[PDB]
Amino acid sequence: NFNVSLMEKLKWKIKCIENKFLNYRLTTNETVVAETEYGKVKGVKRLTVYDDSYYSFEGIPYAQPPVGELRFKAPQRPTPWDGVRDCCNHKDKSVQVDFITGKVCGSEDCLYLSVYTNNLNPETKRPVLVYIHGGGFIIGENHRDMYGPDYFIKKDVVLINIQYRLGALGFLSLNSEDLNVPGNAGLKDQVMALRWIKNNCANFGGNPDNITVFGESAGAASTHYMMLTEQTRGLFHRGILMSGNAICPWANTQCQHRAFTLAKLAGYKGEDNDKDVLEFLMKAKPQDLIKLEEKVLTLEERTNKVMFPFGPTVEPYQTADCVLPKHPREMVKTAWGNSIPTMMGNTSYEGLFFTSILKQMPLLVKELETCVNFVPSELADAERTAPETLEMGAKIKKAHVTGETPTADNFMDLCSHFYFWFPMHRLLQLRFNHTSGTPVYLYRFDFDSEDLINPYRIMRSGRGVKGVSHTDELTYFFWNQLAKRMPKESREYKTIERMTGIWTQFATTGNPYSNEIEGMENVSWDPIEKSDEVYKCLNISDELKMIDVPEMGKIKQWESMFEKHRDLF
Repeated sequence: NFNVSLMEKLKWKIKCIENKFLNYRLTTNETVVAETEYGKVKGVKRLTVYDDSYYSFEGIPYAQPPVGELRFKAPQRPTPWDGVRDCCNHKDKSVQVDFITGKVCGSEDCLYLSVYTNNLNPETKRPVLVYIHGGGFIIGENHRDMYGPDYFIKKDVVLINIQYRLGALGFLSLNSEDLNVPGNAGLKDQVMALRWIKNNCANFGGNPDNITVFGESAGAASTHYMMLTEQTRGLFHRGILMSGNAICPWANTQCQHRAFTLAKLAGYKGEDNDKDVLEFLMKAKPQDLIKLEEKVLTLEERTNKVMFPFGPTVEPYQTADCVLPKHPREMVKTAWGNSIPTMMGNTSYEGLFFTSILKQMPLLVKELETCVNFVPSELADAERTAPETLEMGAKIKKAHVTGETPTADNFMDLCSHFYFWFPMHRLLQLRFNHTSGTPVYLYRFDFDSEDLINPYRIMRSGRGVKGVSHTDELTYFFWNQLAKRMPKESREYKTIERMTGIWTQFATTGNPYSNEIEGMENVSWDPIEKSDEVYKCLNISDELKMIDVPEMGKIKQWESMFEKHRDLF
């Protein structure tokens, strides 16, 4: 659906080539060996364009390769090895459609994590930051051409980037208990990765009693799931949810009937029987399955804003490794993670991400005539024609439609709320009713540049588009192959320092404020309180300023849809 131009596909190909050379220039001859529970790993010292250095261990397995009869199943612990495992190169990413070339890439053998640090033997054990990548549960990787640790390793932390199964391979779900495919395999991968980290971070200079998990978009929903599930109780100590959480409408789906659909797409002939469907899918070539996934959702499902066919789901029966036994809103009520310091935030124009989609499908803007398609599914009737549904839609329309007829920008603004701000609000309010009183801080990422970018901008055809879109903040956390060395006085460089600085500060203390961070001098960053009528956030632009969340007025209008159904809010 996001279709990259020929011109950009070519610029990408040359960038990939140029990056092979840069990566070579930045690899040193110093290798090093570290211990793990499962055996020795050999890493390599790497340099950055800022002339910093760090130790790099990639391709550390945290589970058995989920191949053969392990396909679709929960991850199994990895087998120990004698000798030295080479971790001087990255492994394959999870099978997925390449977000730029449109071809399938990756491998089923993808359950790896990577560990980075500027010092393997620090005087004191360091905060460990664990990044879970986004990508709608269908794309993404921990490759350094996408998520390089180059900025974070300026700081005295251990940074770990994990992979997890994506798409149908990670999120197939079948009702039949005998089959042992309850769903959420990809989240169970994350759980098993977190367990490896808890039990191994000390070997890399990390403090197992100060672990922070963070992620953006699907990675933020993942981080939230990791804070909700009983499987991980007490495993880590801070969470950061960047542009997403588990109660976002895109973050979960009841996809139990879609395995049959995928099989039928792939040529299955027979009855809709879980067992027969599974055995067909078990023998299919993985790339074939992943290639067809885009065709799974029905017209009605897409109209109703179901975004992905396979994703996190409520597991239909309980198993020892069950991650999601109930709907996430119900899980919030009991979540161990409600009681750890938490930071959440969004960009200042999230929905700008949809620019190119509106270009391809301009009729989409007509949905704002009544806005019924954006009424939360729990409240809307099946056909979205009921008088109450039109009334709800009218509330949304008044919040976002500027003039007599809706515009593209109106649609994109509405999207920021539907997909991000409203679920953030619902989460905060729900959590406030079930927490030990531990602090939540909000940020709003509001720094716009075209001088330094990341690959999502190419994926969304957002080159030269002004405004701070979904994903734009990643540029200031992670090196990627489109980046370049910025002057220390550049606003971009300062923003990298600020973002990695605040994240590291929060990781260390559970409080994101520090007067040691340039620009944070007249800043008093207080956490949100249950009694607060209006949220305050740290707005991050060229300056750091505490403000009332500008989106609050609209958020309350969305909330008003639930006036006669408060139990569902």
